[PDB]
Amino acid sequence: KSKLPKPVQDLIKMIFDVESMKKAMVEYEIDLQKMPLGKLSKRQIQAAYSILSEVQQAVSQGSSDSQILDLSNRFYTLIPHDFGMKKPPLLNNADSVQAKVEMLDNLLDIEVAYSLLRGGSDDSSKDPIDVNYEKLKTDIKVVDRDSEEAEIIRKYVKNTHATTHNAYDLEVIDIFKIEREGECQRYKPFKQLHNRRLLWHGSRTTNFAGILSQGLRIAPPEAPVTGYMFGKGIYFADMVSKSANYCHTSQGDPIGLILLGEVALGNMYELKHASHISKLPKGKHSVKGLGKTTPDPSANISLDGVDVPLGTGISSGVNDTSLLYNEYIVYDIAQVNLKYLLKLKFNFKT
Ligand SMILES: O=c1[nH]c(=O)n(CCCCN2CC=C(c3ccccc3)CC2)c2cccc(F)c12
Repeated sequence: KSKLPKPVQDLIKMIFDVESMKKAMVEYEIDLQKMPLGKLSKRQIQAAYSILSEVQQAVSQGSSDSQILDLSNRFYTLIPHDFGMKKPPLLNNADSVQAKVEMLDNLLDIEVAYSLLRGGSDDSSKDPIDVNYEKLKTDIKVVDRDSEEAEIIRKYVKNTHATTHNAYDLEVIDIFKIEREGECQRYKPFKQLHNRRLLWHGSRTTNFAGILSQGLRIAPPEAPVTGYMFGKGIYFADMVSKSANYCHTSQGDPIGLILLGEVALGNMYELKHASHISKLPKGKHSVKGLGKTTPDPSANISLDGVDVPLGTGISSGVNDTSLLYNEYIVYDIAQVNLKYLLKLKFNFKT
């Protein structure tokens, strides 16, 4: 087998884990002995993103009441749900509309995972951890633990474990450093941008087969602008936990992968409520959703010209808002580059 460090091999295994993939599919409500995860077409996946949008011209301009439901079963025709039986959410509603635009986000990254594990390995004369790892086009060094740099990480995780969702508690198992090919280069533009940060990205595990081969991405050319709080960028927290709930770690799979990304923020569009932008106005390089908890400015490490806000959860002064923690959003893919991965046990509670 691979000379690959054992944390790496094992990490390959969990992100290329097909069973898992259906697990998540079922967690949306998918009917898999209707539509199986060989069939998941990027084809169908984007044809239904468009159906989510037409339902929001519709619902946001009053509309033919009956068509709203036609658009709804159109949707359901296209993505089989094991409903199974209750009564299905008929898409007159901004709420279940993004409920479903989250699902499709995941089927995207899941199709990238699933289609990925049918390229190269019928081998053998390279082996199975080995083939998956190369098709990541990424290099995954094991960060060495008792060293200062793993400790800054864990200090980050620590101080930014939130003030409210302190039930689970967190714990770090492996610190992977990461290089995807070429994204040093594409990021070069933003290399010297002002105002530049280490922030968090949690995702389900079943997504990181696709985050490693494509980086984080902006949403499809068809995905509702209205499906995302801040329209169609890429999303980051400073608080470890605002991101860490996004992996969807239960008691029956409490291991989570979180990213650390360097992100070229510049001048932040400050915003307390939602804002369905496509478009960032001139003079503005990022958005900042304003939270009532910031990490403590009294603590703000800056290594390599990037800031790192490993600061305990302090009240900002901002009560006026729909967000409890900050978020950051960028509208160009190159405006971020991935630095670390973390393997995390979500250690639940009593
Ligand atoms: O760490 C975080 N991770 C997240 O997942 N979200 C939720 C928002 C994600 C919105 N998406 C944008 C569209 C996606 C996509 C998927 C595949 C292909 C193209 C786009 C994926 C995800 C976050 C939201 C706020 C603060 C955060 F820290 C996160």
